[PDB]
Amino acid sequence: ELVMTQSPLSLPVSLGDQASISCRPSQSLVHSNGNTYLHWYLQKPGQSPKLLIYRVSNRFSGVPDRFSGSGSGTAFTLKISRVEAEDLGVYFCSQGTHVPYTFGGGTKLELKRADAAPTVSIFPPSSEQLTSGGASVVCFLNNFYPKDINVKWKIDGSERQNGVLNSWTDQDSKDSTYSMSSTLTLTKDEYERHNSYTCEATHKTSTSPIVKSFNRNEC
Amino acid sequence: RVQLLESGAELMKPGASVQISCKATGYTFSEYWIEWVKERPGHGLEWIGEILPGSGRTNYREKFKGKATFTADTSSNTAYMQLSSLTSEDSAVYYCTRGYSSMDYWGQGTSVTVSAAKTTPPSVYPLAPGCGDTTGSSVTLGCLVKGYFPESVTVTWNSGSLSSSVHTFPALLQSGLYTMSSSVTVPSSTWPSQTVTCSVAHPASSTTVDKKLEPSGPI
Ligand SMILES: C[C@@H](NC(NCC(O)O)Nc1ccc(CN)cc1)c1ccccc1
Repeated sequence: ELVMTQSPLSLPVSLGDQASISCRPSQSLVHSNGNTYLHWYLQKPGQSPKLLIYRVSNRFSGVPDRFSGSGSGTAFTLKISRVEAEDLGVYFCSQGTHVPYTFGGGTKLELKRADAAPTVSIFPPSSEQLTSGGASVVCFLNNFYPKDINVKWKIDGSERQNGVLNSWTDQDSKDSTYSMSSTLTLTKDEYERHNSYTCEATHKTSTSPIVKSFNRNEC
Repeated sequence: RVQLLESGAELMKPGASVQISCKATGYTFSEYWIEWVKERPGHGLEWIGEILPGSGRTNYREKFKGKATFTADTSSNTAYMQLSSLTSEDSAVYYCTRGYSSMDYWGQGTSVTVSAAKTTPPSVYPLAPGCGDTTGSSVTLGCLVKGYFPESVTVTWNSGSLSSSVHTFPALLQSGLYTMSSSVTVPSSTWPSQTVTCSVAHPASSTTVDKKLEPSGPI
């Protein structure tokens, strides 16, 4: 059905900056009635989406003037002539022309700051936990920027994908930074079969991972 | 003022049916479609369907036919969505929205969590350096707050340590159970010289667990 491709998935801006979000629907959105049901929403964290612009270019009541939309055929743009704090969130285009109504994947409008590398901290399973037959290895990757980060776990130098649960905070209100934990969960027995436990963070600020590591036998 | 008031959070056994309500006030209810939309982390906004109260005209997103049922009572001004055969894939926030040409007003959303689990207080595991390291000038500590149900929990560090040095990692639902963590960073001039404690409130089990952070091994 109607795929709505929004780029970019992430728009860092400084407040006051202009912002442009593209929405490329996979077909024209002109209804038989001649209207074009291309709309734009914002959802802020903790909140429900809200309509911003309906039928390509009309601003829904109460929507700030700095918001305008344009486009036609398969290219539609939301524009925020000057990004203000209140405008931060996930913007979604949407076509209401064809059933089923669809939405773009979202564009997260957030604050741009200087690239920052993660402070990586790795912790072995606690004795409290191991006592119960579980073993969670935790890696905090704190206060980095941009949001994009890739974390690789290695157990004795071989990558481990399974067991890994990653959780990002949302953008820090104070430093515009992101954090994430990555938890590698094993049985005590899996855990106890190996020595070298490595959390590797790949991020923009680095042409090679931040590697954080422990050996079970030194811990 | 157009308001759509949804029913409260649902905790549902797999296989159960839930019926979400949506109370529409501020306008003429049988004049507008009510849309139902699904939002599930990492799945953007997925339309489920619509119903036109009074006329019972519905549209359903294809793969929701057989799963979602919409009903609307023009007398109560309430629309309802039933979802039957609940599985972990249906764990999401559901929205009703007023629809006509866009989805111009949304409900606050209804969160549905599917889970077999009994109310489980979290196991709380300290995350402190060990492994024979020397601390830098700052030390990152944490608590891994594992296997609870339901949401949510509150991690608080020495009561007022969100000074702010704290990262709370949103909880992730994994096999009907939750795990979150929380990091804190303090100068090592302060730790372990002084007491750092994570206090983990799990209201839903009338459970609070304080865990003193101590070196997990030689430092
Ligand atoms: C009035 C509205 N009709 C309608 N359903 C009719 C039906 O399928 O039986 N609902 C509808 C359409 C789009 C949206 C949008 N984002 C919300 C509700 C509509 C009709 C014709 C063109 C465009 C919109």
